[PDB]
Amino acid sequence: SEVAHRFKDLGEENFKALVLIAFAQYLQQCPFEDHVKLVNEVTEFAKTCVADESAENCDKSLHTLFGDKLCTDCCAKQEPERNECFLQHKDDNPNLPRLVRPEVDVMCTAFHDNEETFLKKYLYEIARRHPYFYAPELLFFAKRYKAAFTECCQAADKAACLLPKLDELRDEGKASSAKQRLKCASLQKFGERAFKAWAVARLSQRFPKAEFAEVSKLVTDLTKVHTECCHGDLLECADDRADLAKYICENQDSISSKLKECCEKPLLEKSHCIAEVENDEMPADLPSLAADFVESKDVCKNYAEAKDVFLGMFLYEYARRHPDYSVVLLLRLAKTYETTLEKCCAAADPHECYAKVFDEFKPLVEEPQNLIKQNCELFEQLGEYKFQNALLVRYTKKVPQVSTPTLVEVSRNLGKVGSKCCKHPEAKRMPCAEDYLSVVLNQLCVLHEKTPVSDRVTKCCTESLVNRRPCFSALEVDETYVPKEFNAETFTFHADICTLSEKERQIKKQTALVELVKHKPKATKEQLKAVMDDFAAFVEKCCKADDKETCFA
Ligand SMILES: N[C@@H](Cc1cc(I)c(Oc2cc(I)c(O)c(I)c2)c(I)c1)C(=O)O
Ligand SMILES: N[C@@H](Cc1cc(I)c(Oc2cc(I)c(O)c(I)c2)c(I)c1)C(=O)O
Ligand SMILES: N[C@@H](Cc1cc(I)c(Oc2cc(I)c(O)c(I)c2)c(I)c1)C(=O)O
Ligand SMILES: N[C@@H](Cc1cc(I)c(Oc2cc(I)c(O)c(I)c2)c(I)c1)C(=O)O
Repeated sequence: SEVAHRFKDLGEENFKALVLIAFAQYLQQCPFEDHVKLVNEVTEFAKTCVADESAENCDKSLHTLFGDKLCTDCCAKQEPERNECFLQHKDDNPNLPRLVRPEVDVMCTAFHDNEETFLKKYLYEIARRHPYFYAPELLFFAKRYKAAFTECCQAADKAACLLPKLDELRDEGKASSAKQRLKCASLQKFGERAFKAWAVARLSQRFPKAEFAEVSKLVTDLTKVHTECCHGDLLECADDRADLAKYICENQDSISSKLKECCEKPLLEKSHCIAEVENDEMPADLPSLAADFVESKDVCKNYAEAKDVFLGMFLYEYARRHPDYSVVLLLRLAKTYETTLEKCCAAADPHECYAKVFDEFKPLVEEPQNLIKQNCELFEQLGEYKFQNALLVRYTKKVPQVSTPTLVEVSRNLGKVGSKCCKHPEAKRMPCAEDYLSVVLNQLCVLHEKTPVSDRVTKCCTESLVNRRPCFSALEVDETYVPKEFNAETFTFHADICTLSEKERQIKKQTALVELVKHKPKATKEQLKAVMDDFAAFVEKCCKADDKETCFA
């Protein structure tokens, strides 16, 4: 039996949580109650299989079981086509209601009146809005979410204790989702081979002292864990994630010094911990890379006898000595290395042909460096809000066909690079910036994939996982774009508009700015400020009031 094996390892609590998440991700539109029913049914059925390893239907596969239940065009089919159906029907932007939170004491009352149905509610909502959310990590946020309500609903003030914590979680939860969406995207659209180079390059940075073989073993287990979680096999994903966490801590000494504090904590915590660990200290005198990848006379021989192992060696060796290069950059270097060998090892005298492969890197290393230097200087010179606005105008012209809400969302997140990275030293800026930029653009890419409207976004998105950022950066203002005429329905007055927060106000104003740019693409930074300021003054006066709606009329 498979259901039992899992129930035993994950324990009932997690098992119920994971199954609930699994369904909420497969059916983002079904009510909360209905899902619980399906869970409990599945949960009981497994307990029998825990007692009777030979009971009825315990020989099934998690997919068939979960499949059948969810079925009480996709269902009219069978395993595995039937599963690939639900996976293929996951929505990255469901038409689901805005997730607002009632009055503090309101939530607090229900957190007590029923603590379980409260958490399942959380997991339910989060899973359904982020159909790819890393299940194991969700269990982490769930416990931290719980901790909040148990400590904050029992204090002098609550909306000063709780809320602040509910803010940080939503944010951290939004980054975790985006971060995991890129991993799923990498596996699916580009294959695991692509994901393996990625994890190899990154773990080698985190763990410079680990010998290549250890990094391989970790990349392997890691690829398995993420494949499962991205494929909807949550129960096994969690189980495998825990085994991996256990392996890491045991061999901790041959991996990284930073794992010490991580390893001493409860399962959920140390897994999250291991995932966020700082790079270990890099070893001192490491032989020059050239010696074995350029000067050696067996380069071409090793490339043929074992390309996969050799290129891996290359990535591993280059990454471990470059914690200052973004993962995507190291992959571009890896790729150039491969291209230069593929051609060189056929020509007359290979050694001469690829003797200058490092020279071809310089160009690829500086392009990222400069861009990061410029927008950090710009950042300081404008502040986050002003900074996002400049990106907003820049990107709106590159891809004017993209819908307003998306452009605002994406631009804002691209704008956060500035505050999130620039406060770091050059040495740590590029990996922070470029790897973060890659996550945001994946958002653009996945949202855009639903209802495509720009072949320029499509090309940059599907052409190469590694060049996306440079691809978007290179884009010139789209001239084939025809000015979007004035609607006005966009600015229909609404009472809320006058009692908004700073966050809210900036968002409307950025929405207004995109519409402005989509309307007059040939505008100047100067005349855009003019139209904005006047319109900002207009809304400010009309909010002064009297018969407001008459004012905005
Ligand atoms: N900035 C990147 C770099 C990074 C990627 C991976 I791949 C990784 O290996 C794990 C191991 C476990 I265990 C997890 O639960 C997860 I998620 C990732 C680690 I460490 C760091 C990121 O954090 O995505
Ligand atoms: N006034 C500067 C010009 C400049 C404007 C922007 I807006 C900017 O920000 C981005 C961020 C990303 I991410 C991109 O892909 C691109 I293209 C531009 C940067 I850096 C520089 C000068 O003349 O030096
Ligand atoms: N139609 C929306 C409400 C809405 C009204 C206005 I008037 C508006 O336009 C601006 C322009 C600037 I410039 C501002 O600083 C601000 I605040 C609002 C926007 I965007 C939205 C609804 O019904 O939901
Ligand atoms: N008389 C014009 C109509 C017109 C109305 C507005 I109100 C306006 O100003 C803004 C300000 C912002 I801020 C926007 O995002 C947008 I779209 C338009 C402009 I320019 C033109 C005609 O019919 O030709």
